[PDB]
Amino acid sequence: ALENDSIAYFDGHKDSVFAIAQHPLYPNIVATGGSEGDADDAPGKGYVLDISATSLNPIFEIDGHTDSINALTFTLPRGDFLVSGGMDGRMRVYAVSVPQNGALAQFKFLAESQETEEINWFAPCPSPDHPNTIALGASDGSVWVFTLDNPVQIVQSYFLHTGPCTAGAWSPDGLLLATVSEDESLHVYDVFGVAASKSLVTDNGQTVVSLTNVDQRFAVEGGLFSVAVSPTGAVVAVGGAGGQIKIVGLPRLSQAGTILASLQIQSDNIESLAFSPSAPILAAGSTDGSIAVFDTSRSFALRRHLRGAHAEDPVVKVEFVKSPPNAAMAGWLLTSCGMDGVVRRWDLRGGTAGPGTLPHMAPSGLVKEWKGHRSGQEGGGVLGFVQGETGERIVTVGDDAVVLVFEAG
Repeated sequence: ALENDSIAYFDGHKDSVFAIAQHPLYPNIVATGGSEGDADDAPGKGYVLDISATSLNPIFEIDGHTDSINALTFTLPRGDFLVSGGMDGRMRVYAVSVPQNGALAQFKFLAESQETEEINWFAPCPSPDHPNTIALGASDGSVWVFTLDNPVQIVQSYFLHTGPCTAGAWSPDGLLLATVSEDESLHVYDVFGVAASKSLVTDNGQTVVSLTNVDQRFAVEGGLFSVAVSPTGAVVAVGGAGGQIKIVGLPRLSQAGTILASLQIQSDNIESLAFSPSAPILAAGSTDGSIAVFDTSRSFALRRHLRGAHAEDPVVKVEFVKSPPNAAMAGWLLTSCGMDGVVRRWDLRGGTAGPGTLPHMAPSGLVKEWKGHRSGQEGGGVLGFVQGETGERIVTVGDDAVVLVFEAG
């Protein structure tokens, strides 16, 4: 008799659902992908759902993965493609057509490739200058940038990390790509060569910032697991073992590699980092169950330490609502999910603020929670979510092989 706040669900996955992606123009279109079983020959499987529809029927199926789907993304700016990335290293590219008569979206397979042996993440490039460009990071530490137009061309392939590449994030202008590794390194790639023409690259010609375990003010023993770039592109934050966060300077493209701040409020891996798009704050989710919030214009002074945000289960993902219905809350509303099987939303306006960081206004500031997934101890936990522009509909993917739809309103 678990509480269940879902307004819809999808139970077509046979095992853990690792990945979710939302169409950038049509938030009702969502793709989910994961594992079909734990037997070592179990294949991967993906679905596309239309959430405008209690038990959802998919409008498309992603087949061809011989191992778990680890990553999914629609391309920016308009979702012309859908890409899936597997534990098998397979990258499958689909053309996406969304008829203007309101009929079902169509998906056509274009090509499969296998540049790496295992894909850890995708990130679409936000540059308006380079549409339909995507980056991925792999288990061999390599980072690949592709452009889709054989629709696939290679923009770059990087081999600087020596251990698994755990996360990547683009700068807002989409000219820089920051990636981190278990081997404790951070590299920020000059993907389209702009920084090099301005004489802003390191001696390896490829990055604007390269920091490794030999850099003593930087090295995070145990590795890095998360990365985020500030809305101005001025700094990158990296999160790692033992609750450590490092703030590093980026060059202005329109100084670099300096450690501007080191943070260690939390006690275990920083798995998720997010800069607020419009408030001077940085949120960090930890494996220890807490979320911490820092004031970016006050040397990252601590604003609030939300202990037990997800009890003592890992905080898996934090993400700011881009355009909440209450415009006064823009930049201050945070959504999080955890291995406790719960999704939560937080009002971050409170805490210890200071000059320039006041709003024009179990832990505090909880606005709402959504239950339905099993908890981690019962084979559940929320592995990811999307929430569109307004945060009014939340779609989750769970370790318990379920996809749930929640509503905020």
